[PDB]
Amino acid sequence: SPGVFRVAVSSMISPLETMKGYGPVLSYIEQQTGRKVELVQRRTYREVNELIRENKIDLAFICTYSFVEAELFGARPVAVPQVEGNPYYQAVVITRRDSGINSLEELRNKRFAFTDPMSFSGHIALRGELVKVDRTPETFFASTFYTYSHDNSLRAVYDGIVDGATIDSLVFRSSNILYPEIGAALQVVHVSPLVGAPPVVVSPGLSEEDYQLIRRAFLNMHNEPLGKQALDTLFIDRFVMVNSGHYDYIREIAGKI
Repeated sequence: SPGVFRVAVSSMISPLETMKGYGPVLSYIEQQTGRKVELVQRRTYREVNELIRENKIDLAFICTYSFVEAELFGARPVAVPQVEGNPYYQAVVITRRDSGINSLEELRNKRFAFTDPMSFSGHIALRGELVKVDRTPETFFASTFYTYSHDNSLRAVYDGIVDGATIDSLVFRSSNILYPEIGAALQVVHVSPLVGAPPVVVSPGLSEEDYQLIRRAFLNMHNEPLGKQALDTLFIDRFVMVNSGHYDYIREIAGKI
C-alpha cells in the first residue's frame, strides 16, 4: 500500500557506477520508510530541478547552485554530506603546467571548459567572478564548452582541447590520486570562495511527517548498520544539518547574474 519513493541523481558523476554507488543508501531509505525506492537519473541538473519542481520525485542529490534555485520553488534541505577530512568546498581553475597560463586573468581570449550550466564549481563561480571586470564567459574567453563532467573537463585541459577549466575541489583531489600522470601535468591557478557541501533536498509536495522521517534517517545514518554501509559506499563520514548561510555567496553572485 505505501507509494513508491523516487530518488533523483545526475547520471554524469559516475557513469556505469551510479546504482553501484547509491544502491546501499536506496536500501537504507527502503528500511527507514517501508517504501520501494526507484532511482531516477538525468544527464543535466536542469532536468533534475524540473522533476523536483513538478513533484515527480521525492528526494534528490543536487549540486549547490541547483539547491539555491530549487529552494526558491520550495525544495526543502534534508542534510549535507560530511566527507573524510571533513573538507571545505571551492571551485578550482586548472591549466597545464606547460601552458604558460599561470592565472585566471591570462585565460582571457583562451578556450575554457565548464561542466553543467547549473554547476557552481563547474560554471557559476567563474561567471560570478567575471562580473567584477564587466565580462561574461562569452566576452572573456575565445570559446566555452559544457562537458557535463568534472572528469571530462579535467581530461580536456590535459589533452590541450581547452586551455583551462573550473571544477570541484574534491573531484580534483580524488582525480590526482587515481590519475597521477594527469595530476602531474595540471596546476590550480585560481580558487573560488568557500561554499557549503551540496545538500540533499525533498520536493515541495512531500508531507511534513515524510520530511521529518527522511531528515531523521539521514542525520542518524552513521548509527545504523545499513546506514554505515551506505555511507562507506558513497565515501561520506555522515550527514549533518544544513547551514543556509554556507550558500549566501552563491545567492549573491546569482543576483548579479
